[PDB]
Amino acid sequence: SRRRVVITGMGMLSPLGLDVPSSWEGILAGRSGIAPIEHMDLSAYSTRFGGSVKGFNVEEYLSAKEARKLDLFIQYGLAASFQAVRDSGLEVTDANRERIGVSMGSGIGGLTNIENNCRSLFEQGPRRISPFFVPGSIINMVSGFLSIHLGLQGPNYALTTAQTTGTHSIGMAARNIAYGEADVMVAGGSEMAACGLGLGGFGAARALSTRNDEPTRASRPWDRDRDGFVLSDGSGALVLEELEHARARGARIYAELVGFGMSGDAFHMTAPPEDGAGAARCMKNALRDAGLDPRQVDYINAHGTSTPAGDIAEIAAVKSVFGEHAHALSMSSTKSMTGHLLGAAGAVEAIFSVLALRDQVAPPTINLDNPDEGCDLDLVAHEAKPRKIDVALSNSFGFGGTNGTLVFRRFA
Amino acid sequence: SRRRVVITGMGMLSPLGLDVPSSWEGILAGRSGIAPIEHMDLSAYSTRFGGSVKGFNVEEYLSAKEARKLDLFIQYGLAASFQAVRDSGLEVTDANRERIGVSMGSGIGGLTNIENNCRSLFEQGPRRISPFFVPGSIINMVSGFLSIHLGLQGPNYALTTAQTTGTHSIGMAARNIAYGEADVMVAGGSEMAACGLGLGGFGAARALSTRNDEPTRASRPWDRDRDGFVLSDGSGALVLEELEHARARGARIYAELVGFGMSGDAFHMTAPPEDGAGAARCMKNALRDAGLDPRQVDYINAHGTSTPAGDIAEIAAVKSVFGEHAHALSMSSTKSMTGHLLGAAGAVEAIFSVLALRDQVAPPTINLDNPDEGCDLDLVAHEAKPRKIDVALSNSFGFGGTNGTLVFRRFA
Ligand SMILES: CCOC(=O)[C@@H](F)[C@H](O)c1cc(C)on1
Repeated sequence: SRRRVVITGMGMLSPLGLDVPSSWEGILAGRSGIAPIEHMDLSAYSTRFGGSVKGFNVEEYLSAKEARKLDLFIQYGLAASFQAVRDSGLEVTDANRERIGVSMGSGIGGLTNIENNCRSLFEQGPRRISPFFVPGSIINMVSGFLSIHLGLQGPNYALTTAQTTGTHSIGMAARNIAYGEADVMVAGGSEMAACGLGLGGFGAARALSTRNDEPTRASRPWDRDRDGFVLSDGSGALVLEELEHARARGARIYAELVGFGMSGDAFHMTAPPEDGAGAARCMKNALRDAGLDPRQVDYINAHGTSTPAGDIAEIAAVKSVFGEHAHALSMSSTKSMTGHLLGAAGAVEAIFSVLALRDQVAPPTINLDNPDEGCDLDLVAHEAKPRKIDVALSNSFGFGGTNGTLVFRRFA
Repeated sequence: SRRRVVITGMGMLSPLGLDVPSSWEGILAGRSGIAPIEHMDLSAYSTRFGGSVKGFNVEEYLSAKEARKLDLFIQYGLAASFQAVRDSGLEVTDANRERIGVSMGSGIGGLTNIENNCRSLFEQGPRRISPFFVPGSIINMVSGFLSIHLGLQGPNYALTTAQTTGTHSIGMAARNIAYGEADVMVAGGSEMAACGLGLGGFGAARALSTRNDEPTRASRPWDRDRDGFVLSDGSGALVLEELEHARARGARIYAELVGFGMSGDAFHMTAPPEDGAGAARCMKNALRDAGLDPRQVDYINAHGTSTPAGDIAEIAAVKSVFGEHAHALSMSSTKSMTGHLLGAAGAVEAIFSVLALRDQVAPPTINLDNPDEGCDLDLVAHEAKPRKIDVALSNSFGFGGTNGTLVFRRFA
């Protein structure tokens, strides 16, 4: 048997806002967070826009001295984690600190720092590399700094599964609680890949939208005029907690995490199979883990990246899994508004799936002006749809054919 | 209910050899794999040596066409993975491919490829970044490419917990099998951080030995004249398999994986506490997980990095956990010969711990000429020690205060 896992705290930085409620207000209003990237000469690049975090003040979280040691993606992950722990109301004590851990991940980690230290090495040589370069750029330092700051002695680790990172981080933290290795975990992901190397790396693969003239219309999942993903920055963190632990302290419970699925496509390094076979196995595994029939699903937060092959693969997977229920559920891509936060995508989308359950509303897929061939599901085009949602799924698909699915249920 | 996990296949690249048996022959002979680095001009660097893989032929494993796209850390992790799968004798079929997964991690991933693309960006422009830059550098692509080449459709992920990565990867993969999420996992880690950014970055932190004039004597764990770690490259992979699955197919079983522990120090971003409290908590978790009397432990493969603070913290932790039995067990650091493979250290050292069980021999700590104050255990100084080993423990400790311990025992 297995313990039950609930969500008692959430925290976020996104292109829509510097916390959860601001971001969520943007989501339900159909607002875009996408804009031309500032303070960077992107003349030579084929994409000049993305989803930046606007107005982030690290000194709300860290001293200027500790902030100078840490890449932006670590700053973002710590901001989301501190927000989530504050939101949970949890009091860390000597009686519980060995039972509270962290799994905050990243797909790409400290590209900005790597770029800046490369500049020093190439121009001046290795004596200009920062002493804090390695520990301030490695992906496990959100988990590391968080544990140090709050005195958390439970399982401490970090996943890096590309665009699936935030989903796998949350799912595996839920397993740690369900199987009694922890009572509380802070889990999610963070990303800041808007450097030359990030825009340039994805651009070299021709993976990005190049709709420079209308950045807010670039991210258009399932639209016939889509031309690749939009790169975005930010973080999401959830406090996962064992149910009896949450009830005993009078925690506010947002939702229950009832299932987690993983699978591998074993197909291609960057493209999914056209029929979404791996995404179908992953969703079936998550529903089996939850003891739910596909017909019980009400809302899917799609991966929905705005790539030709990815968006159509997801439609095929959902039709395969859900059969005569495939049109009854609502499925939307919040990446239509946020762009693609890579390893933080699954974290901010798990939060949006939990809020869909709290507020009984499916967020819109904006920009879905002309659904592509076979994209005939309820994709919540243009505007939020109030509806009944008892069960919400969140999907992530990543490079290497790595798949994750989370299943959330209303808690009463 | 929780299933038993055994080791059926192993594979390795190390500074001592291009496979497991050649590496283990070096270990038992007390041979150093450390030498001046040949691949680059390090005259401006404070450290000019390390543990390189010598004479690696990627065309024993991969087409030159595909090898050209992949960072060395991916090539190394695929080589070790292919070895381990072949060594296991497992045949991947439609009947079992959904039950076989992979968790190969890395501390730093494709830093050489990142540095080379950064050089292209800065000297030429973004149009010269490789289209393969992202999928050929990101940490999850050992798991991804292995899954694509062998058709593994089970859990597909990667950990990044700095110098703890390989141990965490093996333990979490064993929990996947224990809890029924998979029947087989390939797990371990790979690292190739020996580029200017890596040698420069660890150099800037003054973390590295600077014994340039005597490289084979630089790594000297618990020796009074130690002056930091030696950076080394390579990979370890193990095939983990559920016990009844292994028995059913008549697999050769090397040993049983009976315990796994994790803990966070919550102390310091890079420094271990002097008393080794987090390391002690981690070992105690692992011993309780394995259902053991601590007096059953016969052999410990230490982390043993050859840092002043790390080596003495590990003596303090072993004394705290084992009491008077601390004087009966044997403990050695194989990093005395291999150097520190960072995220691959825990993977190669898990393999050495399994072979200590197979061959009933404690590998030596070479270079231990003058044990430091309080370093008065059996540290197997200079020469391999044949002895009874029923239970072997492998420890790792990393940046962020992240700790892992694996417990292996003989299987009859
Ligand atoms: C392009 C993909 O880059 C990454 O994933 C980087 F973050 C790099 O792997 C890294 C550098 C350091 C130090 O730690 N990790």
